[PDB]
Amino acid sequence: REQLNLRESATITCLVTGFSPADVFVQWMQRGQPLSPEKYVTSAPMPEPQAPGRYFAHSILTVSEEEWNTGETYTCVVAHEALPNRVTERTVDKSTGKPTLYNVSLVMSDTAGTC
Amino acid sequence: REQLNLRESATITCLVTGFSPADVFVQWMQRGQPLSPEKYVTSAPMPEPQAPGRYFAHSILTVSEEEWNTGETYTCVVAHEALPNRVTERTVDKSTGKPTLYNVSLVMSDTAGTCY
Amino acid sequence: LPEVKVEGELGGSVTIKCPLPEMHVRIYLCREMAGSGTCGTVVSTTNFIKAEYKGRVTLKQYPRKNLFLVEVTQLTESDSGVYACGAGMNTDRGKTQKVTL
Amino acid sequence: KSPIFGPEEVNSVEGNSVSITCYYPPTSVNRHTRKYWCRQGARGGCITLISSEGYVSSKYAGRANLTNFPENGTFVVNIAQLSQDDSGRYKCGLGINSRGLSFDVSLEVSQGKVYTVDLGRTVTINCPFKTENAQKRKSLYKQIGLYPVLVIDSSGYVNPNYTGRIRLDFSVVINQLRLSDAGQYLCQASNKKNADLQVLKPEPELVYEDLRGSVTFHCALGPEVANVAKFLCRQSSGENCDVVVNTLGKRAPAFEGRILLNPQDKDGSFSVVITGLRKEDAGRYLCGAHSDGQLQEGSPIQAWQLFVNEESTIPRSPTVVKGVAGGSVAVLCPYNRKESKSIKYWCLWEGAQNGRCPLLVDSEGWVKAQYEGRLSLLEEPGNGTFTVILNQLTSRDAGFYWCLTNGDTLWRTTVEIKIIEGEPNLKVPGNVPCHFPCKFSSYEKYWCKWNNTGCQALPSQDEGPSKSRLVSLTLGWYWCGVKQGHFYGETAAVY
Amino acid sequence: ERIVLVDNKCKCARITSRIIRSSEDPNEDIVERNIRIIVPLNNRENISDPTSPLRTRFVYHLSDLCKETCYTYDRNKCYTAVVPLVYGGETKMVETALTPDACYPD
Ligand SMILES: *[C@@H]1O[C@H](CO)[C@@H](O[C@@H]2O[C@H](CO)[C@@H](O)[C@H](O)[C@H]2NC(C)=O)[C@H](O)[C@H]1NC(C)=O
Ligand SMILES: *[C@@H]1O[C@H](CO)[C@@H](O)[C@H](O)[C@H]1NC(C)=O
Repeated sequence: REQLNLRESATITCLVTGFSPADVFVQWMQRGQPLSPEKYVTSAPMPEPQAPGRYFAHSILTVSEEEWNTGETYTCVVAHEALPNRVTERTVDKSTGKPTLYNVSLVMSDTAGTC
Repeated sequence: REQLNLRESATITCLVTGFSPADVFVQWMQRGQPLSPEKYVTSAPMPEPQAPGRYFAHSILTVSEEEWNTGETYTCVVAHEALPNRVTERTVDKSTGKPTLYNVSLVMSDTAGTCY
Repeated sequence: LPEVKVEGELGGSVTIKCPLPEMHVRIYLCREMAGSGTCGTVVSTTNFIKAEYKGRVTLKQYPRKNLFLVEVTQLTESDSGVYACGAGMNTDRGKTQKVTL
Repeated sequence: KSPIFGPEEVNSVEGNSVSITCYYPPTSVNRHTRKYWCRQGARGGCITLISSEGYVSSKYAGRANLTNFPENGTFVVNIAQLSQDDSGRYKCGLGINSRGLSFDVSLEVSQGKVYTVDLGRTVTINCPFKTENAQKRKSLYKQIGLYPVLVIDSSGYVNPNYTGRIRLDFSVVINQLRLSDAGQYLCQASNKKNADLQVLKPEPELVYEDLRGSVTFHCALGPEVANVAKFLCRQSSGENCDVVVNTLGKRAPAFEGRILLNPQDKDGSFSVVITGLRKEDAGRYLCGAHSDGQLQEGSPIQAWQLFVNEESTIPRSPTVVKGVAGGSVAVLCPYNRKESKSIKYWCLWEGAQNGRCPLLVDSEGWVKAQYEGRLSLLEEPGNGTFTVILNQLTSRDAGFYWCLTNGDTLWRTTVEIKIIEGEPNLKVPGNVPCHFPCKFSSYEKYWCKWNNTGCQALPSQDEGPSKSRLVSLTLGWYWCGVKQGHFYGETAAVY
Repeated sequence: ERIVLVDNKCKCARITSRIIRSSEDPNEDIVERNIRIIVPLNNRENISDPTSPLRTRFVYHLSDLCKETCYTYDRNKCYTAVVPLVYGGETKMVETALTPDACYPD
């Protein structure tokens, strides 16, 4: 929130924790198709503090605050030789990532209904 | 509810059981005045299978299905030479069931969890 | 869920087309009930026809390309509701062929 | 509820490692989700103490391990350096902690001449003797109220409590001990020396089985008691062994046909087989020979804690396939698709207790006396099941039939054949009549030349409904039956 | 004693019914209905489309469940999407696993 107040640029981080072997490959995809590698800069696997044989990487993507404020979905895709289909992805954007308000609308109907 | 969902019609049933002389006579009154015998059909008395001198009879009165949702009444009057003062009236409404109370309970917590 | 927009005069008649899944268990036309917000059947696969719409509508079945047609003989300018066709026992949520007049 | 099953209650002494195995339904999700061992904190949900994904807590650091056996379908958590603090309520499960899918384990750690034996078992106690006097006046002594209140008469007469099971010499031998018999007896010979006696109820051997499946109990009791009649309880809340099956002959009403009991081996180890397990089969099954049959104290017993998974991979099998006398049936018996058949044994039931099944047919083709001819097994529907048929509707055939296989997962699926006399759907006996109703004729009425090895179709009247079917062999046992194609309809017996 | 009327994992909607016997007589046993609903609150509108907008309005019609857009991932069902993974020049469409626990090949 402090970085978002400055209205300069926001940094979104993708943390990959727990893996083993030491190779992992993270890609970033702004709302749809791939971001070009100048933008983000993932680090290198470095042994996790307190879990003997697992590791962790970290990839940081820097975007314009408007771009983050409009509401774009940014996705982190990890390729590892240990995942199900070697790849997985987690997306986050403006309102999913630590939103200030939850706005729901349960509308249950036919509460009776011959079941 | 099954047939109500059909949204086509509603069937109400007077069911009269235990009358021994078996000359009983049902009749439907809706909106304080008797309904024409075209709507309601009354079966002939038949012996009570579970006893002896007691009989039974139906009378099913059919009605517009949304009338039943309208919120009417449809009384039924079994008149038969054995009831205390010769007539017995019964009434059914959409809310004739004993009151149902809800208990909605909205857990907006992020800890306290569910149970498989 | 499409809603045919038909207009006709006091004597003008309107025909309604709805799909026929060949199930034949129940295929029906339903006027929108504005007094409560749900849906009330007017014609179905068993003779029930509304008292206000007494003998003014009829249904036709065609297997050539599965037509269910509602033909209205008369029209008393009474604002026709959302004649939403549907299938199955459940009238309210069986809706498909949405028609408004 | 949760299909996870584990020890409802572990216990141990401090400083001793414990092993807690939790069973989960083997599926890809269950095999690859997170396995967690958490502690239900007094107010607050689980604090995850160890996980399959390499996590271990502040504690359980170097003390614990959590191994996942997907093939067995289990995961075992080992806790070493147990202490009085490590006692309470834990949960073992899958996925997220605040989520349900789990089992509750109540762990209790107890503070750390002794003779410990099971209830109803041989034990003997030693009492040092002074040799200066040849034989001082001694008897047996008991620890009840600070002074051995008469437990064995010095003349040798047995106490009413310890009646007919004690012998004295300094060695005293007693067998068939009940739970209350054991105690830290102080015996003298007056040279007083201490002793200890402990009785422990045998821990149940957890068995996790599936719904609509089969289970086997191996009552390997000691040979000694071997010859005494044996039984199989089902322990209720209050101590009352709803006896299910008995060697003597007692049978439980709601377990007919199904249960089969193997004869006792050389020693005293017989197996009890239960089939078509349902949700009401979950409970403690207690063995125990003690002639009467009712689980009464002072008897060697063996315990099992069956848990029936309600999320089973075994598909539905029609429990009854009743048919017209003189007609035929069709019994589709499911088997494990993974492992194909070896011998498709097909059986009967002698009783609800003995119930020795009589392999009517086998993959080789050997058939029994009365079903010689009138019975067959025909593999297809190949995809992991088959179809055993039985034409010529005799009444006596009413009962329960088991679809045995000698593969691995031995579900012994059971099917009830309720025969009812009525109109036969196909025509009579040849020489060649045959007839099946037009409503039943939507398929393809066929003929087969019956061979105990393999049914082979041969020409007959192959037309439309003709009086309806018929058989012609213009120029043995033969079959004239309807076929669905993939599956099969009823039969017809001609000569 | 609960009779599980429905258990819809597409919407986390479980309906069970029970005849609770408060008093020790007849005609005073309350027949119940235990609707339990779990709201995702962070799931997208299109469960199989990660980039779709967040879902805010949750509609549950107890007739369509007693007898299609889902709200929650089923844990037994393998949900996957397709993502472009450009590495080198070679862009390749790859099958990403939205739910990784349930998507291991057998
Ligand atoms: C989002 O929703 C639509 C339905 O509302 C579905 O899209 C199709 O489903 C397949 C399933 O693999 C997708 O792979 C296809 O790409 C979709 N068809 C199209 C348009 O390609 C699915 O739920 C989601 N599909 C999207 C939006 O990718
Ligand atoms: C919150 O939900 C309400 C009700 O559906 C809606 O009217 C409103 O626009 C929503 N607001 C936001 C910010 O999503």
